Parts: sequence; structure tokens; C-alpha cells
Amino acid sequence: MDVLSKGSLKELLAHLEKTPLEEAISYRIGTVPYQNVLISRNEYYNQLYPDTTSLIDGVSREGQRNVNGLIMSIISYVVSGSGHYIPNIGFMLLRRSILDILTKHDTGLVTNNLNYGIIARNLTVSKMNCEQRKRMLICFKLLAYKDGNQNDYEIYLNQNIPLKQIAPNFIPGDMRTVIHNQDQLAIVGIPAYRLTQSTELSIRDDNAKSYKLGYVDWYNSNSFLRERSEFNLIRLKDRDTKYGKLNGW
Amino acid sequence: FNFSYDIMTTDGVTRLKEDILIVTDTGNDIKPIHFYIYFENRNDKKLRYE
Amino acid sequence: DTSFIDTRKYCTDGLSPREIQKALNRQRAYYDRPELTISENKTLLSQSII
Amino acid sequence: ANRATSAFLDNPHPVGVNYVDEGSRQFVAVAELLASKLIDSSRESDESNSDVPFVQAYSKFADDNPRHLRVKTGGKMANALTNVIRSYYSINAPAIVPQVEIDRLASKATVSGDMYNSYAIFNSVPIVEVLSPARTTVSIVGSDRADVTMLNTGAGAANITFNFGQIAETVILKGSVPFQLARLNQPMPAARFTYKLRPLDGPFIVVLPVGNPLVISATAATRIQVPLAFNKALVESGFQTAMNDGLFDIQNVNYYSSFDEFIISQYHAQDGINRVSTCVILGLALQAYDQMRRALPV
Amino acid sequence: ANRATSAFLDNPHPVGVNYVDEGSRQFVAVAELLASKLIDSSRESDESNSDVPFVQAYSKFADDNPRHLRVKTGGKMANALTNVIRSYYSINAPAIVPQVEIDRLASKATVSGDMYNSYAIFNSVPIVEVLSPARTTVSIVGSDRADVTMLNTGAGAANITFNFGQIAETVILKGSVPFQLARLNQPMPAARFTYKLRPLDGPFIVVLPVGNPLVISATAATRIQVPLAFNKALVESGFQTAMNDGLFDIQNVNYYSSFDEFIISQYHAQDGINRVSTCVILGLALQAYDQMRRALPV
Amino acid sequence: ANRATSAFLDNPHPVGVNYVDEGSRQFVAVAELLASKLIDSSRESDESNSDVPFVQAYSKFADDNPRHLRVKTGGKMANALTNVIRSYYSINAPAIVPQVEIDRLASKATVSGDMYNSYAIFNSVPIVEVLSPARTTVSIVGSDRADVTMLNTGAGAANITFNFGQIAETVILKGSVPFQLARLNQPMPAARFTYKLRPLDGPFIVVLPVGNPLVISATAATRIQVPLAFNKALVESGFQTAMNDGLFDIQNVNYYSSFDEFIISQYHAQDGINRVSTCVILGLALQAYDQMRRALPV
Repeated sequence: MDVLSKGSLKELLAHLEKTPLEEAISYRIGTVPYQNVLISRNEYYNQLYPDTTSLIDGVSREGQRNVNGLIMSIISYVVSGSGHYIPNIGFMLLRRSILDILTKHDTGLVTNNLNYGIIARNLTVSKMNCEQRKRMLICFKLLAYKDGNQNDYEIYLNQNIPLKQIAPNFIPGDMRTVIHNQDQLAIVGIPAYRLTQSTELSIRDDNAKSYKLGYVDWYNSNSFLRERSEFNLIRLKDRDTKYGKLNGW
Repeated sequence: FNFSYDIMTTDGVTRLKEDILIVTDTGNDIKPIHFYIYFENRNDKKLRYE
Repeated sequence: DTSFIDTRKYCTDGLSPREIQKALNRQRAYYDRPELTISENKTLLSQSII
Repeated sequence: ANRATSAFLDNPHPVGVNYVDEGSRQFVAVAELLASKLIDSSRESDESNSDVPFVQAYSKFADDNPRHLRVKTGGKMANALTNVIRSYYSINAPAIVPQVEIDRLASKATVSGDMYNSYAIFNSVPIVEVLSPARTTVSIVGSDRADVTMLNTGAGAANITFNFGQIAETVILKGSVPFQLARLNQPMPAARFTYKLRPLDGPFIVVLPVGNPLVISATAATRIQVPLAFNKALVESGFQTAMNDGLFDIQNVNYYSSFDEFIISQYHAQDGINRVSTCVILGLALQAYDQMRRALPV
Repeated sequence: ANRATSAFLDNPHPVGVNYVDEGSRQFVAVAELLASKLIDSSRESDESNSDVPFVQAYSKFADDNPRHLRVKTGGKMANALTNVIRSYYSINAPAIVPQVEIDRLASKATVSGDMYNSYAIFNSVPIVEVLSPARTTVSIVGSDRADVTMLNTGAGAANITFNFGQIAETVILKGSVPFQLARLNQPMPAARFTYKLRPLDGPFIVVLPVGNPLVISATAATRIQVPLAFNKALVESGFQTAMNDGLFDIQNVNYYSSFDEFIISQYHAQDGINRVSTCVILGLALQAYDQMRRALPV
Repeated sequence: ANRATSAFLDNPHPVGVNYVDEGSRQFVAVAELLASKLIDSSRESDESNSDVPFVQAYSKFADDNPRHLRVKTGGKMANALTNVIRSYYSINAPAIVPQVEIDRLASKATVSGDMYNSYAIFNSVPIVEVLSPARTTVSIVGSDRADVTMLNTGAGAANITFNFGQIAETVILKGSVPFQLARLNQPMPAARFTYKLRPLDGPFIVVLPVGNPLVISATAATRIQVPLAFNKALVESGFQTAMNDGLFDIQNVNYYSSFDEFIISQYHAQDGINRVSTCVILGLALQAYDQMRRALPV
């Protein structure tokens, strides 16, 4: 919910710096990812409604124990709000931030063998919307810069024409590029249209609307932080600053 | 085009109250249209001449 | 402007285009050229815009 | 059967898919307008004792005041235009310029980014294929004017098939000696020097006697929608310049003698309708590059 | 003996004899002037964020106010300009436009209508005839640059007679290899690459040695009186548009690649002095068509 | 080589050449607007139990107030509209209505006479010819959905050539069994049920197997420029009422089942561009005829 609310590149990377890896990993068993299932949608149909479960749903799924599953759990958390079930990763890796895993070699995780095409296909890039594809491409660029695979990232964009048009423009080592970026990455937000307490047909759409309706409740909740009215009560370390720089950028 | 007219019972020369055209450096315009309409006797030579 | 076609906004700052039009017409009078036409006047008078 | 085709029509490379939105099209139009004023302001300052008109024009274009000991390069607008030209030519070229810089530079002038309010005529001749029987030789030479030299060493007359595509509007055929040409499965008319053909009519059959060589000269006219500011002379010189400074040097791309050949070659691809829209924006950008570089050589 | 001639010089069709009077020539000049105002007003309206300058220019041209829910065809002037273009090309084309309409449209502007106050240079190469003896082959290809390939199969040197007509001012001859050329009853000079010739001097003889074929490239220049408003770039573009739009589609006519070929071909025919006077008026009308159609596509 | 063609494409009769000027086009547009208000007033009068809306509408249309002992004919406008429809269908129909009456009626309302504002899609399938070899039988049935039945009794597979003309935009072919279709002199693809083709792509070859009949179902879509008020449902109703009323009954004219077939047939004839313009004006006139007749049943 909090990760889906971020609407700018600066906010997204700032959230990932303060968020540990354990938030990406889920400890609920879930179900196997790719299955043709029948779900109940009584608002629309009397018969059961066919659908296919996927990894970018908002509900936890079972994940492979390899490094591929860990990266695929991080991206699903960013684009869908929930991760997958990969237990016994370890204290050392789980305490690191999401940005450290994606960008830093000191974590101890080796990810240079990853194939962006296979990861995108397993994440069902075809079913993703524009904001979801932009968020995943941000994760790919950070991984490419960590492994020195910038050339491979560019070629993968050349093969996929729709991905090249929406590819965010920022150098993963320079903070000046992040501040200038004006891409809108928000998935949930205050809706200008009429939003009703109604169900959706597919699993992805229904789960997304739950976060959208939950965010509205979160926005008016006491947990939400109102910068306009309570800026002085925020701690100085985590207070918003114009000259905000990620470490090493 | 806005037009006004008065119908007079007597006979007379039907005419316009104002001249048709006004010319300015900006452009040419048509002056307001007002008619003086009279009924006609065909054998009145004086009004036919006018 | 008074014309219904012209929806432009005519600026009043700077040197007035009417002053240039007066100067230009005096120049044409010396050379016996005809004065600026309506089309030429409209282009000159609409040079200053917002 | 032997197949002969025009050289410039072979394998058009994919063009870039970036900077084709309405915001980016406005920036290209703005750059063309500001480049035109840079040329005009330089000439006015040359013919006067004051440099103020050039200082004002360069300051708006480059966002910096000119200096005597520093090279006048054009500033951020020059860098943005140079990189944007690179992206249009090839899909393999990266998209370096951020969208924020493009939007900010587009706010310097007020011009619509419309790219379809006018049209232009391009003179390349699209000979897609010429099919000839055995014992005959066919050679195709030239792009602006296509000369086909054909010889018949066989016993009898031979029928040659000419395919001009479906894009060109009018093709004018001229021959060294009178010859016979007709559409497929149609009676053949009397021999004459000149033929006016609509390429949509179909493949054309030419009767080639065995006596002497017959050379057919082809000229074609095709109409492509372009912005009103388009100027063919400035685009062609801008095309030649951008190739010289290496703006088109990128792996796995084709090279063309003129912008006329480039746009016609891409039009004849499978997705030619989608490709010409990007090439038109490239032409206007090449027009701005020509004027800007002539005023500020580096 | 064999005879070879330029293809575009063969059988020029008669041109129209209507709309050549002084009042008609003023209408063409008015149309060109007002069409150029349309293009400039369109570019003025884009920078000013208003459509007023284009509206006034269109109203002057079309005698009708533009409407959002009506097509901008161009008015009565566009229809009259299209019909006069048809009449000029062929004597068979009807003269639909009445004289009263022509005079009314000529009152919009105050242009003189003179068609002889300037000059233009045309680059079509006239080769009336090439006389070759037996056992030699001669081929002519091209109009703006004529390449003549002559091959000698016999055992002795062959003399080839070149006739460039009496109209062209200068002709420049360049050979693939050095060759000998001289006039009638004149000594042969040493072989050299380039010859400058005056077509009025007389028939020329080229010594053709036995062996590899010799190719001569011919370039010519001709001076024709044109109006001051004449612009060859716009005229050529308008010629292609008129041909694609079908304005020249009429029985018993000969088609050409360019306006340069059309005007030279008529000038080399008999009574061609009177023909070029009508062709020049057609060229100015084609200039108005190109400007009007690019501002108002249909 | 047997030849089969669509029935409705055969011999389109010439259309009328009168009442096609700008003044007459305004009359048809004015009649449609006034007739539309007449049909709307009648519906309102029935529900509202007050005849004032209908009396006003009839006074505008007929220039005379409704009377209880007199028939609601429609006045001069109804008589004029009936006779203009007669003139549109054939060139042999007389032009009874004078130009003075048309101009007077056109002044009743102000409406643009533009007939190129919008477009309408027409669904007739233009199968110009189907060429089949010996020992094969081909039958074409239908206009909206063309049903082509082919049976091959020969030893080997046969090739059937399909010509859909060049006017229609898209044609979709569906077969009872998977079949092979390719363009002329092009490699055949694998068999499949459905083909989407562009008629301008060229004549198409269909491979016909031996033994089992193959039925190909054809659907077409053509775009024609029409006024924005054009309604295809009302035009078709007016067409059939016009035929039943008998005002299309002239000597040596072809009859069609729908206005869709009538306009496509005229388009595919020679000078089809000029014929279509008159057909569109007839369609709008028929639209007014349907609305006026339904409101006033005579």
C-alpha cells in the first residue's frame, strides 16, 4: 500500500532505501502461481468465473528457492504490493534494504546470470499496465548497473518496442537524474473519478481495487502522515529535504 | 441587416432616411436602413419625375 | 477591434502603430503615391498584439 | 526467371520509437523556428554596427550569453537536437535526452507541433522488382532517375514484368526507342516513346524485341504529408551534414544517398505507414540542424 | 545510316490558345500573389496563437468566410485556377471559365501581369538528331544530362554527326575518355575531355575510334523570358501535383518528367516562339497551384 | 476460361446532371432539415394533445396553414422534392422544376449545402470478375454477403482468379473449409479459414481442390463522403418508398434492391467519382422523402 502510493522516482527509491528485504518476502503459504481456476463473482454471474492465477497478483504465492525467485519476489512487491513464500533466506540478507540488494555488491548476492526476458515473461509483462512496466524497468536498470550489464539492458529494450518508449530516464549512480525525472509511477492514489465499493471480475483487478479502497481509508487514517499540518513533529532524520541524496549517489 | 420602415397613407417619393455607404480607412460599412414607404397613384406626373 | 472576425488582442504598449501609419502616409503624399489601403492598414495596425 | 531490384529499396532498417509524442514534436518545431531566427539575426548584425540582435537571439537559443573567447555551440538546445536526431535514425540508438529538458525547450516559442497540415513531392523511383526470362539481361541503375538497360539474345521476343509498388502516384516512362507496354492480360498498344502509368494499375509487361538494346528511363512522384515549415532544400543539406558528423554512425543500419531515398525506402516496408511519421519528424529536425550549424559551425 | 533523337523532343502536342489576353494574364499573377499570402499567413498564424491572419488571407482568396463545419476547397479562385491550367496544356481542353469571372478575380490585386521582365535558365539537353553510319550503335538516355553511348564494331574510324538545334545557348560535352570533335569542314584538334559548343555554329563531327565504347555527357543551358515572380522550385513542384491530380489527363497529349522538358520540347517545335509564351503563363499558374494546394490540402 | 461477375455491378445507367449546383444542394439540405422537424412535431403533437407544434411545422414546410377540409399534401416543397428525385435517377428524366422555385424554397432555412463533411460505410461486395478454367463451375449469389460456390471436376487442382476492384477498402473472405489464397504470381500460404485483403493489392488466386465444393463468403466495406446529417436507415427506407411510389420508373434504367447496391455500382462504373456526388445528393433527398411521407401519408 505504501509502496504503491509512491508517484515519483525520488519517493520510490527513498522508500526502497528504508525498507528491508523482509517486507518483500511473505510468510504465508499461498498457492502455486500458474493455474487455471474457477473463482466466485456473485455480483456479476451465477456460474463460477474462470481465471488464471499469476505472480503479480496481490496475494502471496509459493516461490522458488533460487536467486531468481528472490528478485521476482522483489519486483512483485513493487508492482503488486505483496511478495512470495521463500523461507530460510537468512538474517544477513533479510536485514538489508531492497535498494542494497538491487544495487550493491557488498550484500553477498550474485545476480549477473539473470535473464531479463525470462524474468519478464514469468512476471507476465503482457498483463502489466503502464505504471507496472515502468516500475519493473526501474528494477532492471538498478540490477544492470550493479552487474555492469548496461549494454545488455539497452539491447533488451531494443527488442521490445513498447518497453523502450516508457523506459524511465535516470542514471543509477547520479542523484541529479532522479530529481529531474517527472514520470508518474503511482498505482494507488486519490481518485478523480467515481470509486465505488464494487467487485471486479479478475483476480488482479479485484485485488488492485482493494488496495485503492484501502489507500483511501489509509489516507484519512491517523497512521497517515500529513506534511502540511505536522511537519514540525517529524523527526529531523526522516524529515523531507530538498537536498535529499541517496548514499553513494 | 437591421431594417425599419414607416408606411405613410399619403402619396410621395419612397426613399431612404440615410445614405447607403460610409467609408473609413479601416473598411466600408452600410449605414442604418430606414424606409419611407408611400402609396402610389400612377397618373401623378410630378412624383414620377422626382 | 470592432470587426467580428478579429478576435486578436491589440497591445497598447510601445510605439503606436498609428504613429507609423501617419508617418508612412505622409511619405506617400510627397511621392504622390496613393495612401495605404484598408488591407495594408489592417496589417500595420495589428502588428502589436498580446 | 531473373529478378532485379533497386538498391536503395533493400532492407530498410527500423527507425527509433522515441520522441514521437506531441510534446516532443513541439520541441522539434520550436528548434526549427529558433534556428531560423538565429540565421536572420546574424545577417542583421553583420549588416549593422551593433551585435545586440545576435546576442538576444543566441541567448534565447542557448540559454547563455555569448563570450568572445568561448566557442558558440548552441548550449543545451544544440545538445538535445543532436541526440534526438540520433534516436530517430535507428532503434538501436539510445534515448539520452530527458523528457524534462525537451518540455522546457519547447516552451521557448509558441508553435503547433502539427506534422500533417501540408504535403511534399519526393522523386525516388521505387522499382520493387523486374522479372525477366532466360537469355535476357536487365540492369537497374539510379534512384532519382532509374535507367533499365535490357538486351534480348534469345530466338524470339521476351516479356519483361515491371513492378513499381503501390505507394508512388505517377511514374513516367521514357525509352531510347519506341516500345510496347501494357498491363497484365491486356492487349498491347502501338509502340511509343513515353508512358504515363499509375503504379496501382498493376504489374506492367514490356515487349523486348531481339534487335537492339532498349533503355527505359523512369521518373516517379510520391506525396507524403509534411509540416508546412518543411523545406526540401534545407532537409537535404541537413541530411548530408548529419551523416558527415557521424550522427548516423550506428551498428546494423543502412545508408542512403539522400533523404528522398531514405523516406521512400522506409515507406515501402511492411509498416511503412507507421515509419514515415517518424521520418517526417526527422526531416524537420534535420532542417533545424542545417540552419543551426551553418550559423554556429563547430 | 541510323537516326537517334531525344525521347522528350518527339511530337510536342499543341498548347491551348485561350486565357492568353492581358486580363487573363493578370488573373494568373493575382492568383500567385494571393496564394503566397496564404502560405505566409499560415506560418504567421502559428506563431501568434491565433487563426485570424489565415482567416483574412483565405477570405481574400476564396471570397467566403471559413467555417468549422465546411471544407476549405479554396473558393471560386481555386476552381478557376484549376480550369485555366487544363486549358493551357491542350488545345482540346474546353475553356469552361467565363471572361466575367476572370476580370472580377483580377480586381483583387494590382499586379501588372507582364511575363517578359525577367529570365530563367533551363537545363534540358536538346539532341535533335545523331547521325551514325552502319556498323555503329548509338543510344541516348537522359534529359537533364544526356549520355550518348556509341560503339564502333567495324575496322575503321567512324564519324558521328551531332545536331543540338538552334535554340540552346551553350552545350558542354564531357567524354569518358578524350575524344576529337570539330565542326563541318574544320580540322580535327587533339583529343581532349571537355568541349564547349554553341549550337548555332553548326553540325558537329565526333571521331569514334574502334575499340572500347565512348560515352559523351551533354549539358545545356537555355534562356527563356519569365515573370519576376517566377520560381523554378515552386513551378516544378506544382507540375508534379497537377500531373498527379489529373489536370493534364486528356486524349492526344504527350507527358513529360518535368516542366523543364515540357517547355524545351515546345520551343523546339515549329511556331515554338508563340508556344513558350503560353507555357510561361502555365508555369506561373502552376506556381499558384503548388502554393494554394500546400496551404489547403484536399 | 469462363467469367462470372456480380449481377448488381452490370451496366449502371447514367445519373441525372441537373439540380447538382450549389443552389440546388442547399434546397435538398433545407428540405431534410424541415422534414425532420415535421416528423418530430407530429410525434410531439400526438402525446401532448395539442396540435400547435405540428401547425407551425406544416406552415414552414408548405407555406400554408393546415385546413380541416383539405388534404395535407405538403405544398410546393413536397411537389418540388418529388420531381428532383426523378431527375437524379436517370439522365433521361425531365427537369420540370425551374431554378427560381428551387432558390425560393432554399431561402426558407439557412443550412450549409456541404456534402463532404462526414462519411458512411457501405457493405456491398464488388466482385468484378471471377476467372475460372475449364471443367470448373462457379456461381456468385448475393450482394451484401457474396457467396461464391466452386466445384472442380478436373484431374488436378485448379486456380480461380478473384478481382474485387480498387474502390473497396477491405474485403474479408470466409470459406466453408480451409483454403489457400495468394496474390498474383505470389507463393501460396497454408490453408486457413479467414482472409483479410485489400482490393487494391491486386487480383487474387484461390487453389481449388478436386472433389468437394468450396464456398467462399465475401464481405466488403467502402467509405464514401456524405453530409453529416446522412442516416443510412432513413435513406434505405426512402429508397424503397421511392421505388414503390414509381418515380424511378424510366425507360432503360437498372433497378437495385438497396441504395447500398445503387451507389457502389455507380462508383465502379466509368467516371464513377462524378456519379457518386450526384448519388449522395439523391440519398439526402430520399432521406427527406421518407420523413415527409411518414408524417403526411398521402
